[PDB]
Amino acid sequence: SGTILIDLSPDDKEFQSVEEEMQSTVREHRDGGHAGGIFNRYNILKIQKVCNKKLWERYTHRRKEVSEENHNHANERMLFHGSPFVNAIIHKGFDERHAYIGGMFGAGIYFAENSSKSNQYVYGIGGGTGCPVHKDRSCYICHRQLLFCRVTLGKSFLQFSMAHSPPGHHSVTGRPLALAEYVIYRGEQAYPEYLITYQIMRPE
Ligand SMILES: O=C(N[C@]12C[C@](c3nnc(-c4ccncn4)n3-c3ccccc3Cl)(C1)C2)c1ccccn1
Ligand SMILES: [Zn+2]
Repeated sequence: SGTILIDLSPDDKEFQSVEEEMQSTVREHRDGGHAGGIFNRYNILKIQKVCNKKLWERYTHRRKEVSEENHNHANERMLFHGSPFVNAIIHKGFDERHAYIGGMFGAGIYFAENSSKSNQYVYGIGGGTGCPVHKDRSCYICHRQLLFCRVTLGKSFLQFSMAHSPPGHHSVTGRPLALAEYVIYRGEQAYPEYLITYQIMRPE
């Protein structure tokens, strides 16, 4: 594999930074929690820095190609990703070949600036069948995983409510409550930097 997981202490400023981004970017969704469950906060159990030399070299290499095509600017963002493939992704990297061509913005790898948006995809599209144990999209017991990834957007194409990025572009920015979604069409345009193990918290 070549992937090493570095457990971050809760008292580490790095852990706290990722923890605060996760908690502070939660929103009330249009679907009343149908997809990702009902909650306004998380129980953050574990934040691990994903360390893989091969995947990092792959990412930096593509980042340079994108910068040269976009006026020496990668347009790099820290974004959340959720999918049933998190354990595969941290070992083999993101893989466009597994992207679903029926998705809202086509066969791409989706990211969000709102943790609660990526939480909607943890158990599949529209939260699929929910948690494997209880078949519950609002399950407060089963532990979920998000990635907080370094994403090269380059020149992003604005699209409203597609196998590759349009000509001259490196990504898609969607806006459908309008929460921004970001789509890349090449797996090496994202590094899965932090693995976050959490639960959605039951409201009082
Ligand atoms: O990158 C991998 N998988 C994916 C990361 C994926 C993804 N990203 N965004 C979405 C995605 C998001 C929203 N709408 C439509 N697609 N998907 C996705 C693709 C197919 C089924 C389910 C998902 Cl979540 C393709 C799930 C992968 C899979 C196996 C080994 C290594 N990497
Ligand atoms: Zn469950």
